[PDB]
Amino acid sequence: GSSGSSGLLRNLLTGLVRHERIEAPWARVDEMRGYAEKLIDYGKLGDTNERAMRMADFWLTEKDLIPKLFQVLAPRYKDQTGGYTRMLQIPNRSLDRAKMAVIEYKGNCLPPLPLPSGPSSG
Repeated sequence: GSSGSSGLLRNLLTGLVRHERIEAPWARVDEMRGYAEKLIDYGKLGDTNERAMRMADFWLTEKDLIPKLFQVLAPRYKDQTGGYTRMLQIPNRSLDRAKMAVIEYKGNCLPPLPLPSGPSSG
């Protein structure tokens, strides 16, 4: 279907790390997930590789988020053995049916939420 974009994806990565959690559709989650995931992998290497630095600076503008990500998630995952981010499914609160999802980094300090009991949401 739809694939390819600019500017928007960059804002998603910056916002996701800032609040270590953001709300976006499947198309955005999958597309952003691939870019965000790769970014984390490079960060684990440290602020020594030009590729990782350029990627963080190119993808993330926040001059503070660039260094923090390498001194926050980079080290946090450095040990981890995979699975950095997590995708969650959520209902749509719009007139017309829509596909929304919630993404969060495996390592946040946010409160949980009550899962839907009914086998059908919409």
